[PDB]
Amino acid sequence: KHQQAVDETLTPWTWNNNNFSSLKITGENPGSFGLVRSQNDNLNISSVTKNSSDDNLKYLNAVEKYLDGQQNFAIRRYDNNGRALYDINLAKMENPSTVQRGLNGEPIFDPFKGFGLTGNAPTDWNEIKGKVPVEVVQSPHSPNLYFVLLVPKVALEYHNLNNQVVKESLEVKATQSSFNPTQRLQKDSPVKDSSKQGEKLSETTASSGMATSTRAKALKVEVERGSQSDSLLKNDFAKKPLKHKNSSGEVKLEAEKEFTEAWKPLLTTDQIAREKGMGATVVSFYDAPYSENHTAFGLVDHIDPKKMVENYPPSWKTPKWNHHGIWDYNARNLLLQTTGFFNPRRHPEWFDEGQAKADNTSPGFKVGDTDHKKDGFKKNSSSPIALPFEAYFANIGNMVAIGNSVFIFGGNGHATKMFTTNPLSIGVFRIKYTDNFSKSSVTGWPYAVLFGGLINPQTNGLKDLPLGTNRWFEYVPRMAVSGVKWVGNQLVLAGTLTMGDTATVPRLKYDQLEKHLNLVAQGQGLLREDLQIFTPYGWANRPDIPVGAWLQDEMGSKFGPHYFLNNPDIQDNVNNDTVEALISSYKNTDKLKHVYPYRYSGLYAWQLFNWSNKLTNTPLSANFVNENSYAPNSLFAAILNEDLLTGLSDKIFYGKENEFAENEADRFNQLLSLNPNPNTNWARYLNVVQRFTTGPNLDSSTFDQFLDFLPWIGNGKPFSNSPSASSSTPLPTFSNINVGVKSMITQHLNKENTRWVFIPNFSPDIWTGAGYRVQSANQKNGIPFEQVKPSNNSTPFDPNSDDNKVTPSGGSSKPTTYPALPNSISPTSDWINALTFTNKNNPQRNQLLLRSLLGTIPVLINKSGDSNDQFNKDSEQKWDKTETNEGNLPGFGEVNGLYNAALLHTYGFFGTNTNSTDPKIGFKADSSSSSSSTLVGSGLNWTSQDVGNLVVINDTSFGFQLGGWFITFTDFIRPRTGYLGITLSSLQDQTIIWADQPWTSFKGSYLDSDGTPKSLWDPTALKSLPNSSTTYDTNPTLSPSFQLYQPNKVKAYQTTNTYNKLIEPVDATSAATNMTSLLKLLTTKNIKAKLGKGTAGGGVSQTINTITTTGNISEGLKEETSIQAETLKKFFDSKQNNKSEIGIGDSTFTKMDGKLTGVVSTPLVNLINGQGATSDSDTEKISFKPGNQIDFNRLFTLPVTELFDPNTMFVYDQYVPLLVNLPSGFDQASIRLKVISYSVENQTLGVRLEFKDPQTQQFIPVLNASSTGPQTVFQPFN
Repeated sequence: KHQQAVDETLTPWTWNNNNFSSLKITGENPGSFGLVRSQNDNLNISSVTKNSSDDNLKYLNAVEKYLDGQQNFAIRRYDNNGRALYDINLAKMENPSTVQRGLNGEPIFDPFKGFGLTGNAPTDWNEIKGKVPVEVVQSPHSPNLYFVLLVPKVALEYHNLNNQVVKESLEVKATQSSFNPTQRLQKDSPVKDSSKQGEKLSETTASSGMATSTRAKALKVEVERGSQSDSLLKNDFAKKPLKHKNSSGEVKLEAEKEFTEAWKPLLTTDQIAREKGMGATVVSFYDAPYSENHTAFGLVDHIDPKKMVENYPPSWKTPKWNHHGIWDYNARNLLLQTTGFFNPRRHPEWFDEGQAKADNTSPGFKVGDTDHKKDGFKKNSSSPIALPFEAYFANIGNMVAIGNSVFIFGGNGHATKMFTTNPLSIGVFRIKYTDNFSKSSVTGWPYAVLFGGLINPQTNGLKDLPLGTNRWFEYVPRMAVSGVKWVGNQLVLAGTLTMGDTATVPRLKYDQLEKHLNLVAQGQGLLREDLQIFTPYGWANRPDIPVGAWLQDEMGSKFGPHYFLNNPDIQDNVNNDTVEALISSYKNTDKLKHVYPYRYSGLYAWQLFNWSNKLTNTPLSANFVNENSYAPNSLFAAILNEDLLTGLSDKIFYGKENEFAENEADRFNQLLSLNPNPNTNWARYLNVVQRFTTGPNLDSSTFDQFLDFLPWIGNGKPFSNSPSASSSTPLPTFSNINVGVKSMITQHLNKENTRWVFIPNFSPDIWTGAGYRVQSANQKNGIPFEQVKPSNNSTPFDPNSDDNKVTPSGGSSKPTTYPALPNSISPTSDWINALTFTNKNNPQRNQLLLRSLLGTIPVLINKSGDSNDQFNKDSEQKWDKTETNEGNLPGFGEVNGLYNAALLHTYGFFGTNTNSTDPKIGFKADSSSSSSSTLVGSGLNWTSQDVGNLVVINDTSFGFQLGGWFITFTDFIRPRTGYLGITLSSLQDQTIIWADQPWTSFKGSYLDSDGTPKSLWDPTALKSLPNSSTTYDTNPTLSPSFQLYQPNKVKAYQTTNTYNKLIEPVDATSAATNMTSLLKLLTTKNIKAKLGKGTAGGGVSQTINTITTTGNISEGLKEETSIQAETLKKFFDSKQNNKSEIGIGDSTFTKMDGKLTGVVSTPLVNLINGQGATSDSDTEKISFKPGNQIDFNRLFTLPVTELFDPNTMFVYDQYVPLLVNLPSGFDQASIRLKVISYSVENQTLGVRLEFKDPQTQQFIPVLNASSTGPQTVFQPFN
């Protein structure tokens, strides 16, 4: 009854969620603990029915019971050669036993007899026997100790569960009517309420003072507590003089009406908590392979989701709200935007009742009361952040043993990921084992608290990324964990991270909602696009202006100094006289704040800089955290603090400082930074991140030059388009260098970044890029104010009007406006000395890098490909006329920070790049008619969750498979200066690159014996899309990369002075009707078709050959002749034929026969599945001397202790040839005999034969030493 004899029907496999296939067992008894599975099919989970009656849980238990009788799993133990020894299958173990311990808790063990067994099965055996082992980790200090990760059989078959139980968040109704993306979207802008105009903010009365002006006085925001239990004496922030459009029923966000067939998680956090079998379990076990009783159980601990949820910030109990409170609530609410910092509507995966609470109602604070001064008071909530099935299992995987603790960092979330869901690891789980691992304690800490100490100096690449938080942890980082590994002596956590929300940071002017549909949908939670969409016309000058100040200038005529359509040209100067009169004239107090009449405004960069959760030099510094990203939008690797992780307490105690104010009066005088009270401990968790990386070690404009240098996986063509002829030759997508015209440097705008003390040995002259604004071809050194916003009733803004002028004490009334403004306001604008005019930003640059490697950056489409809607490049695209409409720069609706036409060219949408016959797909900036456009995908289906397992390459480098690219971090551990610090190896198998679910061909990455990292690919294992409904329908098809891009509609572009002013849109709610042709291409398959792809390998992909000098871009970083960004563009261009020299290249491939399921890795070998494990040729001549052949007299008569060095525990060099048979003329020094056990009394000498491996000069066990193993006992004729 060899209960755990190797079952040949089982074969290795890799779990999708973590990419574990085998654990490399180190130490005295090396080998591997590899996952192993039954490969029976014809399972129909369809057989298990749901009789409406009882619930999801009732259905699940039934599925697990079904699968219990169908599927089979174990973890088999392999010897150092790769040969299987024993299986250990929990379901088929009849008599499982816990290990016997001492009084100290130390297990009872003899190296030969094995473990002492209690004969009692481990705790909760009946629930846990049926669970599937998905990960094995070995204790570093304690020997024979290992840890198994168990998940329900259901967690595996998650995607195959009933369509009505496991569904997508995007409702697709069975209608063959017509496709309108905006149909689900709330697009009707708010209107003036009339009911109460007493809710409109008041001007200040009065106040010698030198400067004065006729400009409309500041608006006072007064807040006074008074003596009332439920009411405030004054509460101006609550004042809402606007209201939702009334279509005989309000145009507002209602979860009841909108989510009729609402997305809900498989199980609530409490269900997973209660139902022992439905959760992940970690079982501590013992293992000595060459011993008799070789397997024994230890400690069985269930990973309670409630243990993580307990340690969430108190901010998270009320996530439909934020520290800004009621002013921001009404403002977002009215603007048909999601409220809070983590709204169910945006991320329902984390809410127990999913989409059911997907609105702004009941935020935990009184809102919309009949009397506004009763608003903003703490009321009852029913919408906290939790950890449902979906998000929970996404956080199950990647476990590491550090000292007396075991940590679970989570997986890539693929186990529960749907096309419209983003389940991710919210934090770390830790089982703290005590008393020789006889006692345990389970706890969970969210990443948000562990990452609180994040500051710019920790990174060496892009700076000011939205990863900052505050006392109320409003930034909620989540991960698609690659792994946690030791890179040398440093603990690295890698994968992809969810940055702060950057694309919804700007806020619209209450009327501009229907013109800016794409942007509205991003705030609405409908368009799950994390990238910044460039639709700036409609933006309000500031996102922080309260509703009371929105109707000071309704007609617009006054250019409302308070609230107006964001335009950096009509912004005020920083001259003392301007500031003195418009700002310092009004002074804020204890009970008063002012809506200043100083004209503030700026583009993307500026809006983000002031209202995003940017990183600074101080932690918990973000006064503004807009929201959190939908999908992981950043590459991320971080050196963690082992001592903190192991040291930190289980329960984290927050203080009143982590809680939102109980009323708008307390809230009014909130200090952003508060000192933790001595009874709390929350503060101690903030600095677990010592350092971090986010990609290559480049910043701002310099970074863009690299973005171009890298190619697109689908094409093999770079974003640069630099290889060539003609003067109408394609321009780069990300760079500004040699694009447009070279403008001249002067006019530093704010923060007194003056200098001028040290002038460089060159002219710094900045290129405008594409979509620039020039006075004349001759005059390209600034733009006179005369190319001004002439907005209301075509009556231009007059800069010298009484209100737009200030006069100091003495006279001569001068205007507040600027005389000249920068030569670009396009998405590709990069003005170093004009933040307010810059659109290009690091938060976008970061996303763009991840997204260019995933190759999923969207393109704006005007003309489809169809016979009557074409784009003839030769005629409609003039690369030299970027200044005009012939440059086809949208200037509205495109991805911010890039030139759409160059991206389209790169993608081969128009041109020979992808299709040999020009697909003629593009954007025509038309001077004859109103333009109707929509963003579309590239045609690739890679997601930012397509994160493979972590591979340590050496004591200073590591990497992982991110989509089709294998990224390696060379300059993270010991960062070499002048080196870029990234190596990218692209996949070659096109059938995978373009595939519908491409990451389903991925079967893990592994570092090979040769030294290079390799990745398993199996295109036969590519999962096809859900089902060919009808013939194959007639509407949109949800794919992993599928997005719900809304139509943008702009007026006809000008023939001359096109991008002098911002591009003006018009209503587009209706516009979908004619885009039938284009709207068709919102579905991946259709673009794949037009590009000549989709319809018609299998092996291992090795990375590019890198050397110590590889990555040395120092020559390109020199600021000798040109500014850093220019010198790098020149350098990259010179190195275009040898991209390999930098670290960019095509990963070489080796063909393999049959389906690849995983690898079995022992310190000696990596065998794909169980490829030919052979006996070691080096040791084949070494063997123990048979019992009879022993001398007996020589020092075996006298005590055993005399045969080995007590300090070292090795048999003295002299007796070694007495016990082992060696080939004639063998080096005695290349073999050793460790004493495993001895009995002076019983005259027994237990040994293990070790041999110095010729490759690594370490001793390996001579597995062929005995019939049993490298172990044997020597005893006199007994």
